[PDB]
Amino acid sequence: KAGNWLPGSDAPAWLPDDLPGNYGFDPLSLGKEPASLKRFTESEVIHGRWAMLGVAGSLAVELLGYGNWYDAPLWAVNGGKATWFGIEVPFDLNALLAFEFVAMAAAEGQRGDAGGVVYPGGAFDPLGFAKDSSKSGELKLKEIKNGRLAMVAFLGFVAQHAATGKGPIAALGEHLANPWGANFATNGISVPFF
Amino acid sequence: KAGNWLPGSDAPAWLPDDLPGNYGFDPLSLGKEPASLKRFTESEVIHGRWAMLGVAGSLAVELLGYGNWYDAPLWAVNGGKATWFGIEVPFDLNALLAFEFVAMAAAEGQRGDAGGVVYPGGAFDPLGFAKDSSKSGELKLKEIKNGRLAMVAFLGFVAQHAATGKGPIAALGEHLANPWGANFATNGISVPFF
Amino acid sequence: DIAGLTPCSESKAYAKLEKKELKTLEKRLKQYEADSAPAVALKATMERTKARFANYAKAGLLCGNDGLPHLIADPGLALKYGHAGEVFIPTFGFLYVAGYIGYVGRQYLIAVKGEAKPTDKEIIIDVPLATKLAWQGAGWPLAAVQELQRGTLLEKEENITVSPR
Amino acid sequence: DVMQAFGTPEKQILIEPVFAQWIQAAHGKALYGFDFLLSSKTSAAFANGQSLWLPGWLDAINNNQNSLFLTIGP
Amino acid sequence: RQSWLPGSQIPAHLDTPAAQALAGNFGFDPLGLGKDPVALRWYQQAELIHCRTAMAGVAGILIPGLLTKAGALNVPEWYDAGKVAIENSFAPWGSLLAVQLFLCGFVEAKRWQDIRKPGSQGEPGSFLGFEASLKGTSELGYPGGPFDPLGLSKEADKWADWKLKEVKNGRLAMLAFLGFVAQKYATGAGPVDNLAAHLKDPWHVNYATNGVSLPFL
Amino acid sequence: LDPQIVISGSTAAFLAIGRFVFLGYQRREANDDLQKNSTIFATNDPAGFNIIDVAGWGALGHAVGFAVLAINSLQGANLS
Amino acid sequence: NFGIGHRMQAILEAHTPPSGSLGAGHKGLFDTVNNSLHFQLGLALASVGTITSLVAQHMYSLPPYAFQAIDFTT
Ligand code: CHL
Ligand code: CLA
Ligand SMILES: CC(/C=C/C=C(C)/C=C/[C@@]12O[C@]1(C)C[C@@H](O)CC2(C)C)=C\C=C\C=C(C)\C=C\C=C(C)\C=C\[C@@]12O[C@]1(C)C[C@@H](O)CC2(C)C
Ligand SMILES: CC(/C=C/C=C(C)/C=C/[C@@]12O[C@]1(C)C[C@@H](O)CC2(C)C)=C\C=C\C=C(C)\C=C\C=C(C)\C=C\[C@@]12O[C@]1(C)C[C@@H](O)CC2(C)C
Ligand SMILES: CC1=C(/C=C/C(C)=C/C=C/C(C)=C/C=C/C=C(C)/C=C/C=C(C)/C=C/C2=C(C)CCCC2(C)C)C(C)(C)CCC1
Ligand SMILES: CC1=C(/C=C/C(C)=C/C=C/C(C)=C/C=C/C=C(C)/C=C/C=C(C)/C=C/C2=C(C)CCCC2(C)C)C(C)(C)CCC1
Ligand SMILES: CCCCCCCCCCCCO[C@H]1O[C@H](CO)[C@@H](O[C@H]2O[C@H](CO)[C@@H](O)[C@H](O)[C@H]2O)[C@H](O)[C@H]1O
Repeated sequence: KAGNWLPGSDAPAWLPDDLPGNYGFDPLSLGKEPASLKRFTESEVIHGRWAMLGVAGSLAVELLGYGNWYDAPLWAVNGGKATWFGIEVPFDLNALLAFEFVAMAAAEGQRGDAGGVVYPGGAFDPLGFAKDSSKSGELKLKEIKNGRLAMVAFLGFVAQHAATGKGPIAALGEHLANPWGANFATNGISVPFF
Repeated sequence: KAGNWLPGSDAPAWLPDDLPGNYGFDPLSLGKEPASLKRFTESEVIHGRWAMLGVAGSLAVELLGYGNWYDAPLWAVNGGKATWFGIEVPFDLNALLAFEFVAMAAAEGQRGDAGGVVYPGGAFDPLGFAKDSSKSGELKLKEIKNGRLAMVAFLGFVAQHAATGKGPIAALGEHLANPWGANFATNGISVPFF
Repeated sequence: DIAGLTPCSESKAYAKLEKKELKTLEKRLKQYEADSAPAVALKATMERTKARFANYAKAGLLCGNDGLPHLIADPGLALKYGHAGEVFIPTFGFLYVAGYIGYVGRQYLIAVKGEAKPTDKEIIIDVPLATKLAWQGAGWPLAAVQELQRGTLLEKEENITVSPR
Repeated sequence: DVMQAFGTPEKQILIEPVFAQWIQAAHGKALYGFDFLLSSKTSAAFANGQSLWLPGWLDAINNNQNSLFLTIGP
Repeated sequence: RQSWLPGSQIPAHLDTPAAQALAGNFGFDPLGLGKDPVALRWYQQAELIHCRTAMAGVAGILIPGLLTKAGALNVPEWYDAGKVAIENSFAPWGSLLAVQLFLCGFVEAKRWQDIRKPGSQGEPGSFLGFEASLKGTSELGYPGGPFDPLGLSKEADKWADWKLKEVKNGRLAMLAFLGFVAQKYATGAGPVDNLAAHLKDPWHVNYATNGVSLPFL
Repeated sequence: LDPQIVISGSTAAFLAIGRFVFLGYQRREANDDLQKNSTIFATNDPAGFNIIDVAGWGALGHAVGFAVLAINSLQGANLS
Repeated sequence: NFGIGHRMQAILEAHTPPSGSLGAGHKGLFDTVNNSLHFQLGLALASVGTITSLVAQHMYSLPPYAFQAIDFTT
């Protein structure tokens, strides 16, 4: 058990102790049925892995000076052209949709057939970090914890942008400049009567 | 069984469990008579197969840039000349009717004598995908589901054209431009009181 | 407008009809004195006449070439052009009252068929029982549906007498 | 009759035969203003027959001096 | 035995153990609408849905109205909000309503099928693993599960009291909305305006003097 | 349209389908002295196609053939 | 006598809805109609009787004879 989400509470019986990232958090009892929990366990890791790529990508674009995550696709609607690290990409929106749909369908179709294989290893573990079973326990916990953090972080990007309209790096700079005058309570939307 | 169309309901007893595409959907109990169901089973596949070709033909013409499905036969009424992929076809309307009636009568007459056979195989399955007949259950489900979707799509083409008068691809572009301002609820036709 | 009709408020024949009706009363009013009872009665009729023509025009009735209001019965036309109060709304007013009467009578008939002498309760009304059923008939549309859904509204064919065929 | 007897013809119940007038409009009678099918010059039915028989039929049905689909009312 | 009318004869169909287990049973059914046990079960569901919708609706009229009077917010009258909102909206009301019917129709259908076969929406495989949470509880109209995030229903010693409070406030909210509709036509002002006008001069500003409710007087 | 090719073509088409396509279907569906089939119209045709069938399918061909000629003749007509 | 065409009895026996909504359907009606002169006369009168009304309704509105419309008495 990683820990307890609510000190003084009792962990649900249906959450296995060995399950990585198990803090006994299921107030709605969504994972009570074993079949439902099996699907949700895979879905959480898949969400976390995408969020980690999504958050890392969102920060890299703005840190390197190519804009924020929100304005990246505007070229496809304003008649512009795609760029990657500044170099033009000849493809257009229609071509991108077709290639992405085919590429993802083939890749996600293969994963779907495997039947909920969260940790395949092999070709996906070239360096063999998770080759050993004993060490894999801690690494799985680190993956799910960083993954849960990334999911929350991306929700922060989306919520913060809607309220303020700025990028995640710009928001961090604004908060650091005037911490007490730039926060969620002063954006005029998060807290109503102000 | 493919599934349940109305979660929590009971499948009608007259729909056998091994019938392809059996979601237990028969609220009017049209298939209650075993002899009627046998004809319906054959007819559904035939309608689906024609609809799959019809929808593909309707979409292919407009995507490639030869008008929409509705305007295809206008040449036979305005004194024009038939074209196919931009290649003029020497035949005129009266000649076309003769070829189609004779050909379809021969082919459909042959199928009728077969006695309600829906999966001929043999000459009609040159690559032998369903030759095994063991894994054919999955393929038959895919055929019926794609066929049902094609039938619904084609009715969508006819209904949408009768309401807005645009081609299916043109209508899709109209919806994407203004999803909330261009839909069935804004035709002025589908819902009179909107 | 609908079916070639015109609004009564815009109809020359409709306006002319009101003048003739008032003119007929005015002629009779000449032979009576100002304070006499016949004069008061005639003027009261005149006020009612003017109100009537004012109200029908206000309600938006369509008038024919004759200048008389014409009703619209198709629900679509009535609801599209604001004539629902002519036939459509009155339709459901009647069916509520008519079913009320029918449902209350049916309840009384069924109630007294369990008595020792059912026919005596049909010529000498059980007024206390009849009165109770009358008040409870306001919910007949709900009660009737429940019997229809429960299969108790209708009797089974095996219990109904028929002639040889 | 009672409304007529009491000298109030405006209080009588006069229900327009809209269902029948609608059918007459469908046949090309332009009096009622429904304007669809043969009463609508932009309909396919009006256009397709415009070279065979509609000119003669439409001339006859819109003449109120004959018996071809007489005007109807309450 | 609490009754809506002390000393009246409680209907027999409301004195059964099943009927007395319903929340808010005060023996009130003069029309005998719930005499059939199957119908009473359906009408109990209808009352809960009306109660909960009326409570949300009345709170969406009264709280914004009171804050608007206090100046905290600036919200139009409940009977004018639809027009004001649609002018500044991203969709026409027709497309907005159509989407609402699709979304409401889906959840209402699932609730409908649960009334007919309680617990049937937990059919394995029907929903993408979520059907386990759609079985509801042993009582119809109290789904719990994801619908009760704080788990207040799990407290057995407080369960009967929670249900009575819901139905009591729900019945009050329904009459409040009917009051809003009637007062809009009678006075042509907002609900809080009506309250202020009554408090200013209670003995001369009420329904007996609005010129509509009592025409004979 | 030339009448000979249209009428001959339609007649040929309807005789072919009646002999090669629908002959079997027709036979299955098909299967005081003035009411008896006294004369059996025997034929030497391998498939049983006899004179009565020739008259039937031939009649349909002629009827359909003239319909094509009549409909086409309207195009380009005056006062009609 | 030429081995082609329909047998009327065959047609009637075939038209029986599969669901049993019309029971045995039209079984036995060939003999019933064919053996009853009163069934035949009833059908003939009903058909001719309706046709006579059609003649009345169409001849006044679509007069086939020259100068018929102006002869009001006729
Ligand atoms: C379903 C709804 C319902 C209905 C229609 C009734 C109807 C009735 N109840 Mg019943 N009750 C109902 C629910 C309930 N009742 C009760 C408990 C009681 C009791 C204890 C009694 C009744 C009684 C009565 C009758 C009163 C007759 C009358 O003219 O009163 C006239 C009405 C009034 C005087 C009230 C008017 C209030 C006014 C509209 C509001 C004014 C508020 C202002 C702030 C005042 C201004 C300030 C002041 C200082 C000037 C009446 C038939 C009485 C009776 O006769 O029983 C035999 C009775 O004793 N009911 C409960 C709790 C269990 C109910 C719960 O739902
Ligand atoms: C008793 C039979 C009867 C008849 C002969 C008519 C005839 C008519 N109705 Mg009415 N109608 C009836 C009963 C009838 N209705 C009933 C019982 C209802 C309540 C359910 C309605 C509800 C209704 C509506 C909502 C509308 C009509 C309309 C119409 C007119 C045009 C549509 C049409 O083709 O209708 C022929 C009738 C039928 C084939 C029978 C079924 C008709 C359904 C119920 C309504 C069809 C509406 C149609 C799709 C609207 C198209 C667009 C419109 C602008 C033309 C036409 C004069 C339309 C109109 O002109 O409104 C101003 C219209 O919008 N009717
Ligand atoms: C927040 C989130 C999920 C949160 C879930 C929560 C709290 C659930 C809580 C509970 O259920 C439990 C556990 C148990 C129950 O008993 C109780 C509740 C309370 C019900 C998921 C985020 C999930 C977030 C994900 C997957 C984000 C993916 C982002 C990607 C791929 C972004 C890509 C791009 O950003 C780039 C890189 C560059 C841009 O230019 C373009 C785009 C395309 C935008
Ligand atoms: C659901 C409901 C109200 C819902 C309101 C909503 C959603 C409002 C939404 C909005 O306002 C907002 C928030 C903001 C606005 O800008 C826009 C709108 C959209 C307007 C009221 C029900 C209101 C329901 C009412 C009033 C029902 C009353 C029933 C009674 C009295 C029945 C009595 C009896 O039946 C018994 C019990 C027993 C029998 O024996 C005898 C009799 C007498 C028959
Ligand atoms: C022997 C032989 C052969 C040949 C054959 C032939 C060549 C045949 C022919 C046949 C024919 C060639 C036939 C025909 C027939 C016809 C008919 C039968 C017709 C009919 C008609 C009608 C009936 C008409 C009518 C009408 C009129 C009169 C008017 C107008 C309208 C109408 C059109 C309707 C072969 C080689 C193949 C094979 C081997 C053997
Ligand atoms: C008793 C009896 C009898 C008798 C009977 C009778 C006498 C009957 C009659 C009946 C009748 C007398 C009927 C009628 C009917 C009719 C109908 C059914 C009609 C229809 C129509 C239609 C359908 C139309 C349509 C249309 C129109 C409207 C317009 C346009 C065109 C068209 C065509 C589309 C008998 C002998 C059998 C025997 C047994 C017993
Ligand atoms: C725009 C789209 C137009 C579509 C037009 C369709 C026209 C259909 C005309 C069908 C005429 C009858 O033709 C059809 O009859 C029978 C089916 O009914 C078939 O024949 C078969 O039918 C019986 C009943 O199902 C079977 O038991 C037998 O094997 C056999 O007699 C014929 O081989 C076929 O040709």
